[PDB]
Amino acid sequence: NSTATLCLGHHAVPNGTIVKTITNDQIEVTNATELVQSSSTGGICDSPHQILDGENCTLIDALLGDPQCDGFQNKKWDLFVERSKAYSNCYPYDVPDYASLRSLVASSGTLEFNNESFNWTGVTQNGTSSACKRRSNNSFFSRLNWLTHLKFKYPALNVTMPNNEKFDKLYIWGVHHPGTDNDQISLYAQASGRITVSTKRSQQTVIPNIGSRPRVRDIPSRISIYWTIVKPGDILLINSTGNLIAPRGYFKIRSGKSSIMRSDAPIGKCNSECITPNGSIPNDKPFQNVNRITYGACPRYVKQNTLKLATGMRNVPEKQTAIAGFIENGWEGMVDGWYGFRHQNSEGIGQAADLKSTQAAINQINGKLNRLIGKTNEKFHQIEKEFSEVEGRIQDLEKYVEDTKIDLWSYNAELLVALENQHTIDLTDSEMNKLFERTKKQLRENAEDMGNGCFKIYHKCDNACIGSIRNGTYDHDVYRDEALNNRFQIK
Amino acid sequence: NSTATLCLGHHAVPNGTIVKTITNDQIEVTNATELVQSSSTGGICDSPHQILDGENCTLIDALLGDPQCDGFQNKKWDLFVERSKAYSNCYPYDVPDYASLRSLVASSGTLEFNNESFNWTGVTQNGTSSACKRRSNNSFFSRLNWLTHLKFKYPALNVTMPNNEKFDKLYIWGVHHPGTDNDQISLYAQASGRITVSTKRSQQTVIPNIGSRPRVRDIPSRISIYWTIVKPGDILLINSTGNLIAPRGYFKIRSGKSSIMRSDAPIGKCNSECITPNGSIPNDKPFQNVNRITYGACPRYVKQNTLKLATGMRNVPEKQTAIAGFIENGWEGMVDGWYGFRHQNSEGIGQAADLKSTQAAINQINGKLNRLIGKTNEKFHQIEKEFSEVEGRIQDLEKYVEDTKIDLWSYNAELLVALENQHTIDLTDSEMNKLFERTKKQLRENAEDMGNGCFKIYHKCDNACIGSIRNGTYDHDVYRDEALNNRFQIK
Amino acid sequence: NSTATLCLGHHAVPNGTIVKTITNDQIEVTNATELVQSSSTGGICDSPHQILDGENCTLIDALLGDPQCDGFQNKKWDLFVERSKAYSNCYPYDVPDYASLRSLVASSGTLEFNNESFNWTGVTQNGTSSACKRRSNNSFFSRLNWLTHLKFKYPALNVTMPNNEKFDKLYIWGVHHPGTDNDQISLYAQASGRITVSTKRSQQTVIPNIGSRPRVRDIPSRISIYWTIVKPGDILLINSTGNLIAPRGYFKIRSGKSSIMRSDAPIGKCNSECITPNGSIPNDKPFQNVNRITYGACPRYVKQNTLKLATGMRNVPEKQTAIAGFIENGWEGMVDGWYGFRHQNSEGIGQAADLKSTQAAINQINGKLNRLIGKTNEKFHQIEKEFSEVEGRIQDLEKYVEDTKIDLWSYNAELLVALENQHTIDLTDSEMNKLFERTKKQLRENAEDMGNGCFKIYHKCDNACIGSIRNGTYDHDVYRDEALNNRFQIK
Ligand SMILES: *[C@@H]1O[C@H](CO)[C@@H](O[C@@H]2O[C@H](CO)[C@@H](O[C@H]3O[C@H](CO)[C@@H](O)[C@H](O)[C@@H]3O)[C@H](O)[C@H]2NC(C)=O)[C@H](O)[C@H]1NC(C)=O
Ligand SMILES: *[C@@H]1O[C@H](CO)[C@@H](O[C@@H]2O[C@H](CO)[C@@H](O[C@H]3O[C@H](CO)[C@@H](O)[C@H](O)[C@@H]3O)[C@H](O)[C@H]2NC(C)=O)[C@H](O)[C@H]1NC(C)=O
Ligand SMILES: *[C@@H]1O[C@H](CO)[C@@H](O[C@@H]2O[C@H](CO)[C@@H](O[C@H]3O[C@H](CO)[C@@H](O)[C@H](O)[C@@H]3O)[C@H](O)[C@H]2NC(C)=O)[C@H](O)[C@H]1NC(C)=O
Ligand SMILES: *[C@@H]1O[C@H](CO)[C@@H](O[C@@H]2O[C@H](CO)[C@@H](O)[C@H](O)[C@H]2NC(C)=O)[C@H](O)[C@H]1NC(C)=O
Ligand SMILES: *[C@@H]1O[C@H](CO)[C@@H](O[C@@H]2O[C@H](CO)[C@@H](O)[C@H](O)[C@H]2NC(C)=O)[C@H](O)[C@H]1NC(C)=O
Ligand SMILES: *[C@@H]1O[C@H](CO)[C@@H](O[C@@H]2O[C@H](CO)[C@@H](O)[C@H](O)[C@H]2NC(C)=O)[C@H](O)[C@H]1NC(C)=O
Ligand SMILES: *[C@@H]1O[C@H](CO)[C@@H](O)[C@H](O)[C@H]1NC(C)=O
Ligand SMILES: *[C@@H]1O[C@H](CO)[C@@H](O)[C@H](O)[C@H]1NC(C)=O
Ligand SMILES: *[C@@H]1O[C@H](CO)[C@@H](O)[C@H](O)[C@H]1NC(C)=O
Ligand SMILES: *[C@@H]1O[C@H](CO)[C@@H](O)[C@H](O)[C@H]1NC(C)=O
Ligand SMILES: *[C@@H]1O[C@H](CO)[C@@H](O)[C@H](O)[C@H]1NC(C)=O
Ligand SMILES: *[C@@H]1O[C@H](CO)[C@@H](O)[C@H](O)[C@H]1NC(C)=O
Ligand SMILES: *[C@@H]1O[C@H](CO)[C@@H](O)[C@H](O)[C@H]1NC(C)=O
Ligand SMILES: *[C@@H]1O[C@H](CO)[C@@H](O)[C@H](O)[C@H]1NC(C)=O
Ligand SMILES: *[C@@H]1O[C@H](CO)[C@@H](O)[C@H](O)[C@H]1NC(C)=O
Ligand SMILES: *[C@@H]1O[C@H](CO)[C@@H](O)[C@H](O)[C@H]1NC(C)=O
Ligand SMILES: *[C@@H]1O[C@H](CO)[C@@H](O)[C@H](O)[C@H]1NC(C)=O
Ligand SMILES: *[C@@H]1O[C@H](CO)[C@@H](O)[C@H](O)[C@H]1NC(C)=O
Ligand SMILES: *[C@H]1O[C@H](CO)[C@@H](O)[C@H](O)[C@H]1NC(C)=O
Ligand SMILES: *[C@H]1O[C@H](CO)[C@@H](O)[C@H](O)[C@H]1NC(C)=O
Ligand SMILES: *[C@H]1O[C@H](CO)[C@@H](O)[C@H](O)[C@H]1NC(C)=O
Repeated sequence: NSTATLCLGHHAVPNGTIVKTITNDQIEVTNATELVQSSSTGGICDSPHQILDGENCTLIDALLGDPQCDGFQNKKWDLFVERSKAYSNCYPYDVPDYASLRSLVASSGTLEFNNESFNWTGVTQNGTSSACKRRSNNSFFSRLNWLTHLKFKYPALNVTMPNNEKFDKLYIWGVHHPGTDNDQISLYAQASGRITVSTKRSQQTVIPNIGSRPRVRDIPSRISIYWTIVKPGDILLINSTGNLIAPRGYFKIRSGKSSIMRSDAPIGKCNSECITPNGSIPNDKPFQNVNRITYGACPRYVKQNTLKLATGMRNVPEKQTAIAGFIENGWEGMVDGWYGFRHQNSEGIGQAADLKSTQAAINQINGKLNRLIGKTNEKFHQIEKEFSEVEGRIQDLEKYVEDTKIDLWSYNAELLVALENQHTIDLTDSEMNKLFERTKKQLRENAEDMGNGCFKIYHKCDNACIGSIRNGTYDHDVYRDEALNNRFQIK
Repeated sequence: NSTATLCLGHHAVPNGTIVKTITNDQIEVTNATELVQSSSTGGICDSPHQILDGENCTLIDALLGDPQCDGFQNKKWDLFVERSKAYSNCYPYDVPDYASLRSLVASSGTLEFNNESFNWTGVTQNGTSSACKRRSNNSFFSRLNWLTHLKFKYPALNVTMPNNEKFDKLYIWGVHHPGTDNDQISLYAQASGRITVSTKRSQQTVIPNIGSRPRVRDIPSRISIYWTIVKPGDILLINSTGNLIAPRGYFKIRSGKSSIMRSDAPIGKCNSECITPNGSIPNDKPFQNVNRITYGACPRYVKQNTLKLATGMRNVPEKQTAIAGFIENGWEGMVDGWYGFRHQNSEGIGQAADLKSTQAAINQINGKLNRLIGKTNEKFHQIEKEFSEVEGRIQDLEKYVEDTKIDLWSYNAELLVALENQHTIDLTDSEMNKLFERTKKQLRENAEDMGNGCFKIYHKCDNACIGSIRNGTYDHDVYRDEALNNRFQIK
Repeated sequence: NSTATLCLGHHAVPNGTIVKTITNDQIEVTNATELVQSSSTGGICDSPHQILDGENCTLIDALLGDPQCDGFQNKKWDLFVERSKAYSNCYPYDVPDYASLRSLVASSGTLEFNNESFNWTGVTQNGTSSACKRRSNNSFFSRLNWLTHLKFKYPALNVTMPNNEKFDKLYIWGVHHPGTDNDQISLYAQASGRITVSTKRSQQTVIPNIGSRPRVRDIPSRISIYWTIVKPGDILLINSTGNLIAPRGYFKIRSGKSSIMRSDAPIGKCNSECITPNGSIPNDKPFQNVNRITYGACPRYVKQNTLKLATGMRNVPEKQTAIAGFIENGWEGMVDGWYGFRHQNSEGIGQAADLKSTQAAINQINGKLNRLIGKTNEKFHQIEKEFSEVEGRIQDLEKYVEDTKIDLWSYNAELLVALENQHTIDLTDSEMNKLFERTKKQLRENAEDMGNGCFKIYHKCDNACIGSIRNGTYDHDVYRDEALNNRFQIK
């Protein structure tokens, strides 16, 4: 009657979410946000990276100049996309260390080609084949020059091309392995012999090996492809007596952020920074479980399919009914703040949100969101992470490196979220405790702690009086005489 | 006389253990558990993984079919164990990229072999040697076919074997390098010439090189071993004019969780999930310092030989003697709880454990144990981590990858244990503080804090009264008049 | 008048430093220390590691014995330093897998060479060239022996060298590729043919390839360099009919902590444990941003250029003026302690530092400094991390491994510093709170909390009385009657 009650409390919601902390495997909080990206739209967005869709062509087919790849001449990319349907449709070939040539062209990001005038005096140039049709005519790789005898002579070639440019030159060349001794003589006028391609700093010698291989598009012969990089001030020398598939010039070789990806995802007219083989993915979240193959500003790949970051305090049911405070009890009816006051006095029972404490909690949570959301880092050309052939040692190491990396990031992600969630529970608990302590200090000897998050105020404390406490302007001296008389009375 | 004392406290033990936290390099707690496995039984348990003990045979010798390895035909394994005593006892051979063939067969996990009928018309089959005895008779590798001239002719071989199966085929074949020109002619009727083994997608040409090597089991010649994998719908073509050591068929090549390990540990009849070269190790702990080479569900390798996880609160000696509470003081005599009450009243001096607070602490500690104990993850075929030969670049990278991984896990382990131990000290301190605070709130104006973890209760508080406080049913109003009179009296 | 005031507080400084914690991106503390080393002196200190400055010689040139490298014979190193100005000045050569031979010699750490007496009966030894002058005379690599015909005969060589030592032998040898058929005959009396160098466990066959390469120091021919390691109990066999560049003996091959580094930094007479290409760096700090290439006891490379570790409490401005305590308020005038007391009584206004709380904070901060400062770990030979040529697959993997490692350490560093800084703020806040709580408990019913970190003491409390509180010897009973009368009076 001659007293009032003031309770300190916090909000609660009817639909909380479970998160993990250091203390609890499962604790319900008022709200959380997902930190693992697990979906893609399923398309690769054509912006803001320059995409080159290989369609039916591998990068190596586009490099050599398979007729169906003619439209790729001189093009550049940030990301070359190779399709599973891609197929070769020219003379059958192989590339010793195919993976390396693919990688180095991919990383260079350009098919720019400059023709050069080699001196092929004494031989027939521009050999063609029915296995490599261009506009329904017998043809050959656009960037290569099939040399054969002239008037049944093939004089020894000893041909030079200096690099007088200020940039490196990439030369692609080949050796023809004929199916039979008959074809060797028919083509090069004499028995097969080695090809030597050299510079001041390197030498490569290749021996043609005559023999039938299983027919590919009806051809039992093969071309083996080689490459040579020539520095400024160095000189290419080509030395051969037959079987040379000659370069027509050089590719520019650049450095930058280009790569290549295997994917069947359609290319869309849209804008997304992070590309995976499954399609582009949003990069707001710090982690993702879509694909360990990525290009661009991407979330880091982890094994988890979900990691929930708490964005609110512990969610605690309201106890069924006298008003009561935060001790084992949240307030579902408090909707305009996270913390606040309930009172009972001469004028009724009321509630008010505390703005300061609410904002302190929200600001800290927004702070950690700002550290974690929209802060992905870019990666470009990396290592391959899926393999179509069995290879042993090198592949074992590539796979182990990647597995090692993923487990370490998955661990970091698990620990980070547990630590942050513990900190969020701690900081939100702390704001409640601080509010209660501040109030206790204001009240001095005029109130007692009832043990339920409420004070029994031992004087008449009307709406303005309660407001003075909430506003931090309550003068304990004004009421102390009244309060002491009420507290320390014999009953 | 007209008062009582109620002290809040916690247990202590005479034999505490030192752990590390974020705050302290060394702090004594009541109990701890070891998180680094540092011993092995010294034997490899034959369950639950399928173990194949190579005995005197390497995997490659068992593959080729060295007579002493005949018992291995067609066997499978999860883990092939190669012994240091193993030795070859057939024709001397080498394998270019031995490590890769070993790895790929190891990972495949099967020696299943299917014979095929190759057409070797025109040559003598089944050549043998005194260097490869089988049942005291001259013999040869079981899976290989040594072809030699027939009637002093060796017609050119051009032999095909299509893969019309729905699975890949692994072919193992070889080239014989004779010791002398005499042996070349004696065996193959003509001067040495290249061997070409091809498919639609690959080609391998090998040149026999005649010459003496140092004698091995009295043989100066050598066989070099090669392999070819043939896909469904592809075709093996073998083309040769001498020196061919032919396949008799193909190996199945499978994918799964198989590997190979070098170890001299005996195989025992027992059951253990984690295998190391030192023997099987228990996998209850999250870390281990036994060996960085592992197979199965294993603790992670770290450099530390011990990491102790606190499983109890700070251990604090009892001060020598009036009762006293937890302030700089533990209770060795409290044995039925971790926290509790001591009192002095009209009826004597008593102690009671507080079950709730004790269980809260124990449950949280059991929670972190459940996260850390018995939760190891499986790894299977990885990379090699010990090397018998000097190799340079590739080996440097294999070693660096592993060193990198171990240092990162060792760091994670060190930080994890420090963080968890800090949290355990914090949570156990917290339960003590909470118990004291709850009691303070119950007592209201009827008691004062004596500063030593005890309350001076300013009314007669008999055994039932004390029990009411411990049980949370104490009604402060019943005693308030008495208590206020005693507290606020002029003396 | 009949009362006193006692305030609890902590120091503040006029020049605080901003650090990052888990709670705050930016919080000012009284002091911090830098954990990332970002400068070098710019010189490589010649102590305590044994440094070998290659000057104009690569390690491989010093190994082969280019005349300008004669002074390097038989020398050892912990770190061989290769200079960008280095150049070859003998016969032009290449080394297939140059990187591996460089690495394995580097890691071995010795050029110790033992001559052996090979039986080269039937040929001319010690061939020389004007391209390799020694003391103005035609010469050749010191460790190699250029064999040519004798009286226009080159008999087949078949030469043996057993390893009867208890250590491994490293043999370096070569093949001469002549510029023309004329030179082949002039030098070796017959058409070129293979060289085979073998042991019981290995074989290497190399084919000389006649032809012009672009002239290097006027020479169109080349030597290709090979190596063979021979175990105890094994035997080297060299078999050749021309073009052999023979070994004169063997190199010791050792194991230990040696490496090689590319750097143009001058060598100084000074002592530093950590070497980078930029020069030696101090190793007090746990991290560094100078270079990811390191040798010795070095801080770990991270991407951050600064990480500041808090070494003091939150720095909080003093509020402008009655004395006041720590609530939103630090004391710039407290200079002999971190925490303490201010009082107002009958005898004036005074301040005293609290030694215990100050020392508790300082000891804990010194503890974490001792864990982090001067505790670097040693690494020696690793992998290469900069590349002068484009190579593809292997280089992609080397770069990815290193990028992976650096990002993981950079993450660990960021989290470590945030966690430690949070802990430092927490522990320093805690000492303040504990001091306030201890004081509150001493005062019992004789004082009230004014809400600003101060107590109103309700009795006359002169300088000695205040001292008794600070010293922990205050007897509340002495003053309780006076204090209760003053507190609970009607006004
Ligand atoms: C070595 O053996 C090879 C496999 O037996 C063989 O290749 C096969 O050659 C035949 C006959 O030339 C091809 O069959 C083709 O014959 C008719 C001719 O009218 C064509 O119109 C058809 O396209 C038909 O396919 C096979 O296609 C071919 N098989 C493979 C797997 O390539 C080689 O010719 C033999 N080598 C030598 C030098 O004789
Ligand atoms: C090239 O030189 C090789 C090493 O000198 C040589 O190998 C050696 O050959 C001898 C003689 O054949 C072997 O000695 C064996 O001789 C008796 C003959 O009754 C045997 O009963 C014994 O087993 C005895 O060991 C050596 O073992 C052998 N040494 C090595 C290291 O292999 C080659 O024969 C020479 N090559 C040519 C083509 O002549
Ligand atoms: C294959 O072609 C090569 C390049 O055209 C050629 O090498 C060049 O040879 C010429 C002439 O021998 C050298 O020129 C030198 O000639 C005078 C002779 O008095 C010297 O005094 C000078 O040093 C002058 O440089 C070139 O230096 C050389 N070019 C290169 C790039 O090496 C080969 O000789 C040809 N091979 C064959 C077998 O004929
Ligand atoms: C590299 O080119 C040279 C020519 O510049 C070739 O050498 C000639 O070879 C023919 C027969 O093949 C001989 O009749 C000539 O006498 C050689 N000329 C000279 C100047 O020596 C050489 O064969 C070529 N090498 C290769 C591997 O193709
Ligand atoms: C691959 O097989 C073919 C036969 O199918 C070999 O070619 C024959 O070689 C002999 C002499 O070696 C010649 O007399 C024949 O004229 C060739 N036959 C045909 C049909 O061309 C060939 O030598 C084999 N290749 C290898 C590398 O062993
Ligand atoms: C390895 O050495 C042997 C000699 O020990 C060489 O074999 C001789 O070769 C010549 C002609 O080159 C023949 O006239 C002899 O009959 C051979 N001697 C014997 C004992 O067989 C052989 O050529 C050498 N090999 C190489 C690759 O150089
Ligand atoms: C939950 O948290 C997120 C992140 O702060 C916020 O965007 C979202 O609106 C919140 N949801 C509710 C219902 O408050
Ligand atoms: C790719 O090849 C397929 C199959 O021949 C063909 O139908 C399609 O038109 C080709 N696409 C392009 C873009 O050339
Ligand atoms: C992405 O593709 C990979 C590889 O095919 C597949 O494992 C994964 O389920 C895909 N993820 C999504 C979200 O589509
Ligand atoms: C602010 O303080 C005044 C003065 O005591 C008080 O009457 C008023 O109700 C307060 N306003 C609030 C709590 O909104
Ligand atoms: C110490 O802790 C472990 C793990 O909880 C427990 O199994 C063991 O019994 C404890 N020892 C004692 C003496 O309490
Ligand atoms: C392995 O070889 C040794 C030495 O010859 C022999 O004593 C032993 O019986 C062999 N073991 C088996 C299982 O064949
Ligand atoms: C296991 O074997 C390794 C390699 O021989 C050795 O370094 C280590 O001491 C062994 N550990 C134990 C516990 O036996
Ligand atoms: C439980 O509460 C009752 C009622 O006050 C009390 O008398 C009794 O002793 C308590 N039991 C305990 C503490 O075991
Ligand atoms: C700041 O901290 C460092 C590390 O403890 C200490 O050496 C230095 O003297 C301190 N500076 C000041 C001004 O206290
Ligand atoms: C290194 O070579 C340069 C350029 O020829 C020369 O001037 C210098 O004397 C050489 N230095 C040494 C130490 O031989
Ligand atoms: C060290 O050298 C590297 C490579 O040249 C350079 O990136 C870096 O800026 C240098 N750092 C310092 C502190 O000199
Ligand atoms: C220590 O305690 C004594 C006894 O009460 C007190 O008078 C004295 O001032 C204290 N000394 C201090 C605080 O330095
Ligand atoms: C092929 O070479 C001929 C000369 O035989 C030349 O005229 C023509 O330009 C070449 N074809 C090209 C460049 O497409
Ligand atoms: C070896 O070939 C012969 C024919 O020369 C054949 O009869 C026999 O089965 C073969 N030996 C085997 C399969 O062990
Ligand atoms: C080169 O060989 C000759 C014999 O022709 C020998 O006398 C001399 O010692 C050798 N030169 C050396 C070892 O420098």
